[PDB]
Amino acid sequence: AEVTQLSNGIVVATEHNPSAHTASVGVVFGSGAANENPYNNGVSNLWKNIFLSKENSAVAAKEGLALSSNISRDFQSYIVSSLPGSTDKSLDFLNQSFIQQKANLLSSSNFEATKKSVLKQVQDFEDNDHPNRVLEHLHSTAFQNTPLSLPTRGTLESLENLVVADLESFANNHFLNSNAVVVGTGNIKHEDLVNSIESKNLSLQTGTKPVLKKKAAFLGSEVRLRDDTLPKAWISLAVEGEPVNSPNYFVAKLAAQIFGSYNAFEPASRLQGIKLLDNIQEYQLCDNFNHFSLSYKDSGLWGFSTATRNVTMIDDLIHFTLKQWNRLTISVTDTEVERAKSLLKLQLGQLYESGNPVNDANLLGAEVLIKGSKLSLGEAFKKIDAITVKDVKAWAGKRLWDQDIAIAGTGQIEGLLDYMRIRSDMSMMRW
Amino acid sequence: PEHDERKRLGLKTVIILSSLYLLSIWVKKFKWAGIKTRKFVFNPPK
Repeated sequence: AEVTQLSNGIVVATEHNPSAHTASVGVVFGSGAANENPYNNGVSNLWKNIFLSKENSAVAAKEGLALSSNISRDFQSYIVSSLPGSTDKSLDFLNQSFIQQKANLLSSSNFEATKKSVLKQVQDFEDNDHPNRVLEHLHSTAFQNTPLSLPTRGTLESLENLVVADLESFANNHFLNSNAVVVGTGNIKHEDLVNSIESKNLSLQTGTKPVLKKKAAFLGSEVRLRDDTLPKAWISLAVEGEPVNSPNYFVAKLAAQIFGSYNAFEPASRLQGIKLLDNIQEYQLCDNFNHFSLSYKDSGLWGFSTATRNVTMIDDLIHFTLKQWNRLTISVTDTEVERAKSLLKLQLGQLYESGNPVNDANLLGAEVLIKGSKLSLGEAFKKIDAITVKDVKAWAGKRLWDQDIAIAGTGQIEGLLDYMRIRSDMSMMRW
Repeated sequence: PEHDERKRLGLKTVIILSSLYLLSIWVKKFKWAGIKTRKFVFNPPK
């Protein structure tokens, strides 16, 4: 329940939990796919893949350490998990790979075998993971010609034309000290870790700052990846959401909980206290849907994603869903808000407190990099419970009502009507 | 006998209709902007 963080030469952030059997240690850099270019796009993902290379991974396996990495938009992270006792040997492997082997991982035999793996990896994604593929393209069109548009896994064309020098160039511009935070989760104490860190000196590229860019911006638009050979239609639609560290950060997430997620095959899901379900179940407008409030450093996306085999009624799916969202500005009820608060706490809890320290590190790391600290789970609940119907209405009237949208879809989307028809539904006629 | 009055009414009728005409052109172009500037790309399937 304690979020301890101190700075000496490097910023150290930890969160202890004695009941945890293992401990995870790692470095989280304040730069991700949002820092790349259209041409070196996929370099971060490539780094992650060599860090988990058979060679580097075997060295950690002998020592009894497990490797894990995650490439996001605003950040990047390299994590090593171990037993509570080997909390020192994780730091040896961390330093040995980011300073000593910052040239042994980049061999012309390791790099090629890895490049061939991320190529089959990113290709498999585009060929089969339609829901995530669609969600990735949603960011692509919504934030076109802006940092948030670049996909995390990179594109096949920028990937196959990438070389060892590109990795180095990126590493020497972002893997800096002022653009880093060392994180530790599990059971180890803050004072326990900071000592092993403040022990080993050496700055290594100190005072150096990463390159700057241009601010991210939402552009109402769409990308339609029609493919009549797929057995379904997958669509994602959203408005400009909230950036992390926004006053309405929670109002937005609550609003998404009101409509929540659905799965037509799960008996219990068909019974949720969601008004939209009365409309969509009559003719079974979809197999599933899920709302989200994605937040990043400069912006975010608020909307929903859905999958359906009812290809001749896609317009009803979109129409009923948008009519429900209209409600947030004009008629959302106290009980809908209250139901959302309870369910938001339950999901926010299950995230911030899972039985896995690697998840804790990513959540902690990502937060401290943006606001310099982490809001305690109990602090969130105070903010969540304080939200009134009046708040949700003021938010919706600014973010949802008669606002541009961004759309992306693949599969049998002939039935997804034109942009203007969808856009017109972002409001209602009144006297 | 309706000559003077007929032309007076015509003046009002023609002004309103002219405006409505010019105005509808503008509204139509706006409603069609997404379609007119729409762009396609073909990547032949493997």
